[PDB]
Amino acid sequence: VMADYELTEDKMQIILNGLMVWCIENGTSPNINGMWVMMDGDDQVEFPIKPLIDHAKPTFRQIMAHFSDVAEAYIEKRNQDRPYMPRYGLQRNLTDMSLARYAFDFYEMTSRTPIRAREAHIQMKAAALRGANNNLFGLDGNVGTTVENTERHTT
Amino acid sequence: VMADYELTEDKMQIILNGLMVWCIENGTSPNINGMWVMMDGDDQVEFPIKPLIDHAKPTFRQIMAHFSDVAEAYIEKRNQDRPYMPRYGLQRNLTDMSLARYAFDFYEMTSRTPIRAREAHIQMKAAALRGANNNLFGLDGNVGTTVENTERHTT
Amino acid sequence: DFYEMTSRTPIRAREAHIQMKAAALRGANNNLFGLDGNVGTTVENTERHTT
Amino acid sequence: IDHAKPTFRQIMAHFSDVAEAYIEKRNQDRPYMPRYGLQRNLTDMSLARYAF
Amino acid sequence: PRLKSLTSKMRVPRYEKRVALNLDHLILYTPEQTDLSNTRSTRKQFDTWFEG
RNA sequence: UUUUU
RNA sequence: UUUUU
RNA sequence: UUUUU
RNA sequence: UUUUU
RNA sequence: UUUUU
Repeated sequence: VMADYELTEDKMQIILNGLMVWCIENGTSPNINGMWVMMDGDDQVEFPIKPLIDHAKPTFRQIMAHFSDVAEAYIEKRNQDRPYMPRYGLQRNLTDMSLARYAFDFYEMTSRTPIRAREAHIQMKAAALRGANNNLFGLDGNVGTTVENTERHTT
Repeated sequence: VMADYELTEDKMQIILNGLMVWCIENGTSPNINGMWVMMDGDDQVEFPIKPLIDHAKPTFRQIMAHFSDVAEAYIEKRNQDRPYMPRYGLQRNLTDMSLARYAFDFYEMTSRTPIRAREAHIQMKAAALRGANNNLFGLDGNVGTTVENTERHTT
Repeated sequence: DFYEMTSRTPIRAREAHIQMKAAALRGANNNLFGLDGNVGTTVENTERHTT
Repeated sequence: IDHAKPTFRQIMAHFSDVAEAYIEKRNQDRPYMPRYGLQRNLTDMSLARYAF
Repeated sequence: PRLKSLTSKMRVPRYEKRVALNLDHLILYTPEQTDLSNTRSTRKQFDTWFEG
């Protein structure tokens, strides 16, 4: 990224802090297009997508698995002020306003964590999947519906 | 080309930048005639074709395979503004407005790229072909329907 | 026909919204492609007629 | 090519594990995949090991 | 903090090394799509019909 | 490898 | 055994 | 993400 | 392990 | 803790 956006600065600190949020409120997959944006007061200075994705060797979740507790405390605060809930449950119909803590697309389970919420995490994980298959292969390139003739036309 | 159009300039930078576009919006084959053109405001200063084709040793795709990511970001921007889609799918009936990214006539697959769009790329590649054959030879030149007589007429 | 769910909203009506959403759909498929343009049922002959 | 009695694969069958470790390293750095699957549509980034 | 779409470190062709060919002043070029095609004819032809 | 108007 | 561009 | 006449 | 838009 | 029309 440092080669891409040409900062020569640790402002990328602030940038990636931005990327946390659009990463949160919406899905996580290579199958993304459009843009994203954050704000500065009332402004909406936009930003692109792709090279933050085409330039990691494992996937996007496998890199963002770090940024766990920061957004955790984030939602703790701004939920303590007001009844925020994220997107990912509102499509999947959570019930408890308390259990916003783990309505993420991504997380890493650890041995410091409660019992109850695990159930919703895993059930709502797998059941939120369906239908899409491993379905390995697409189709091959060598597509000659016929063989070369290897002859000659003459009068 | 530098011998042809006699610039003594890196304006050919801008020219070839033009050639990107007419190269994009339409097919790529030796079987081309007519002209092409770009604009300057509201003007339509035209330009010819052939010597950009008769003067490369492998084919035209095999040279334009470079210019990949430039037009990629191009369409990213001007699609982000407005619902552009190119030609090549509109003849082949794409469905998703998002997947304009790879409705080209040409591209080089790489190991930084998604899974999904590959399917449409290859399927719509080969199925967009049909009927035209390897069909090597045309016909030969030595066409004497008869043999010389090698005689004489006399009274 | 349309709405955006938010975190200020009740529990009950969500059920009817989503059930009546998806069940009001049926049958219509993703069904990507139509058909292609290059439709030559034959190949050019590339010959000549003479007497 | 014109100077081996059996074919080219039948000689290059030696050089197996060297390029194997090669791709192990330079894949471990970065998400390389070779050509031969990208024409044939592999799926797993892990399974570059045998897209020869 | 703001920036632009196009870049310079991108992988791009090169006549010689220092040269970058797709000159990055092309921010402003988006005429009508159909207006550029071959499926529509040219303005000159459109004139000469209208005059003939 | 070629062959996508 | 050959035949994988 | 799309697909609700 | 992947697959959660 | 929620769930009392």
